[PDB]
Amino acid sequence: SKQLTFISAGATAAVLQSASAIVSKVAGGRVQTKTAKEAGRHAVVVGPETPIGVHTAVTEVPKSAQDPLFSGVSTVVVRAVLPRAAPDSVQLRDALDVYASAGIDTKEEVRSATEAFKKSAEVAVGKAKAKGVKRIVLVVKQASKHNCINELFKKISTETIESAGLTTEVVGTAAVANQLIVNPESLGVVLLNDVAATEQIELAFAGVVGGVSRVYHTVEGGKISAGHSFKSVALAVAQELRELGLSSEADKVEAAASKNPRAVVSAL
Amino acid sequence: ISGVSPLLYFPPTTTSTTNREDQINKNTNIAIQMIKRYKGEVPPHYTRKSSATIEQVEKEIDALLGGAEKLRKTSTDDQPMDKLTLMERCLRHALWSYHKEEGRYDFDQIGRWVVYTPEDEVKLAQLKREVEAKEKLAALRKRREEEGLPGGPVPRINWPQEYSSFIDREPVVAKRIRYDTLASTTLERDEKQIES
Amino acid sequence: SKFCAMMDLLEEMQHRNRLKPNEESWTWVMKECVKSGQFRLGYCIQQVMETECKGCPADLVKANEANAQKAKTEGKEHPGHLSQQAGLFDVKVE
Amino acid sequence: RADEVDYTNLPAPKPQKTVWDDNIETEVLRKYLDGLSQYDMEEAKYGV
Amino acid sequence: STKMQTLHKLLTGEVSFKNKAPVKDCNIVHQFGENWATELSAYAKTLPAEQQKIIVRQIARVKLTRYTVAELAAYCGDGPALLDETARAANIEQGVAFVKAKGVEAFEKYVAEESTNANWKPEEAKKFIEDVKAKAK
Repeated sequence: SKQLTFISAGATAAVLQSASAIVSKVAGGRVQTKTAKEAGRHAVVVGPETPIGVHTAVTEVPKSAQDPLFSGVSTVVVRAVLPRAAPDSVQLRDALDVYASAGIDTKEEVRSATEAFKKSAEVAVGKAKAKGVKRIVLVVKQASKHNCINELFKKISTETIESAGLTTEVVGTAAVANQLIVNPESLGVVLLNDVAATEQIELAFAGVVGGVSRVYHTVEGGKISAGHSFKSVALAVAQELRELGLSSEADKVEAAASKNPRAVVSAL
Repeated sequence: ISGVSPLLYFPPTTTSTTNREDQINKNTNIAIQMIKRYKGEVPPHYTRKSSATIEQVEKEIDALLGGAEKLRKTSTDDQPMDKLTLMERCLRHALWSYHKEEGRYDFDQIGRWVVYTPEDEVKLAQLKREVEAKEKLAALRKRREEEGLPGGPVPRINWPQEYSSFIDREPVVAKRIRYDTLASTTLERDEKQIES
Repeated sequence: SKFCAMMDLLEEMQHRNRLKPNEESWTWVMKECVKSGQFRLGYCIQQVMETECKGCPADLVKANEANAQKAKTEGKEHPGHLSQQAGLFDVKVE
Repeated sequence: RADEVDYTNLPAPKPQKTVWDDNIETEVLRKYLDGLSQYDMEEAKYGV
Repeated sequence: STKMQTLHKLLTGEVSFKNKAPVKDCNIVHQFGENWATELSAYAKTLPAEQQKIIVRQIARVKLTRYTVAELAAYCGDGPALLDETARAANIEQGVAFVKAKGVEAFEKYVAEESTNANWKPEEAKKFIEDVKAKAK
């Protein structure tokens, strides 16, 4: 009757097959599992690549699935995601910086980027206020090529955050990545500008913590789970089932993911 | 490069099958999109008042100027011009401007019937270099394809030196990934669709 | 550079020792020019041999011409940066 | 027994600007290749 | 005594490098030495329990920091404890693909060159090449 929407973005067929087997075996057939390329609710996205229709890329450190190495850490990494066009078309994150060099007008693109950054900054400040932190850390790649997208990102994120009353500390990519992997307890909320390096950093943090599920906030309004490995996808499916209103099944999936990461389907 | 690295850097080839045709179709779609954005809107359509081909116009001009050859008299560049000279200059200037806009880049006549300003001479020289460079690049990129060398440019680097130079492998590995991906892609677009 | 060393040696021999280089020395220089691919020094040495010596060997001249033609066809006749258009304010004076 | 070493000192990674072979494909691409070299140097200096 | 104190402060994050460079395993190995982990572990035993636990945790995190961000993202998806085996399997698969692509002798030469560049012991390189060859057939 119900429906879970599976989005595939750069994920090997093995991961998708494992996710399908897990949902079929756990749910028992009560909720169907359809595949698509875009969704707004009740959606699990598999693979490193960013799907179409997501504007924020928040990720946290769930208490249950904390690795013993990272026990007690609490830092929220929110990646700002600009609207995604078709693979052939030029993405906004690159158009906004190349058209300016070429002299082409960049008004509509700037407007769209401003809207996306405002939404991401609102999400980040909400998370920071909920956690109680006073300052957030902006992450911008300091390459000369990205001298316009990051400038707008700072100009808008700092504006919105200061309007909300919190402080912002800008930093590069290498230093923040090393600090997040080595000493993450010194960062409460870290926003990431939309670049490939920031996506890799978010994935690295989501994996090093022990494997977690990344939450995507879409344009339509809602939360869709995201995973890239067996354990991450299992946790994402568990969270999705919990959202649908299944507690025991979600707990079983979470326990199976904790015990046997790569073979959860057989474990449970 | 101090510190035993955990992995050996094999080439980043993971997309074993990446047809050159698809790459040169994506390059062409991106090229068309950018050109459309830069130019703006395709201009409003215009309906011709009269029907005539460029070849017919050129033949008519040649016939018109051919009957007055005996009457036409040359003179010094600083001396006043004649009616025949003025007509010839105007007609040839328009004809060769149309030809250069069309694509018939015959620089020998364009330099004669269109150059009247130092800015004009500079523009012609810039156009003269560009066309020759494109022709040479196309020929070189066809010969290279015949030989089998990578389509994209390859820098003159000695990575055994770079590994020793840098302390941390991460930037060096990233550079190798970028250049190995660049050398495995064909930075070519379809210059039929672009010209169309 | 082998060519520079040999030319310096010839300069020493002729100027600071008063000994006229013979055909053998210039043939060695021409062979070095051909071997290294320097087809312009090849032309200069060819002219030198034609002037002082009793002509340049045909094989060396043909090899030098072959190198020059190969450079011309490949587009490496001159350094690329020299052919780049410049201007009054477009030249970087280091 | 005087000072031995400043363990908190790291010799900065001396960057090297990538040099491209001088062909027509480089003259046509000169601006793009220069941009790539600048990006490489920036990455080397900052770290990634 | 000074070296151990400086290393402890650096790992704890109290004191950073001169240029604020990232505190990676490679930089620490460059400065302090190849066996900094062993001497630091021996020194930590002369400290209270909390400092010992912090030292162990920081050493583990630094060891995890020995991979590039891309490698961690691709291979550390299913936990850090399983990172090493996943990375080894991926590297072995890459070796098998290279062997099937461009022969064996060229593969042997390439592995030797990379081991020279990658600071690998001859024994480890020999084991890796033997393992990939055995995986092929």
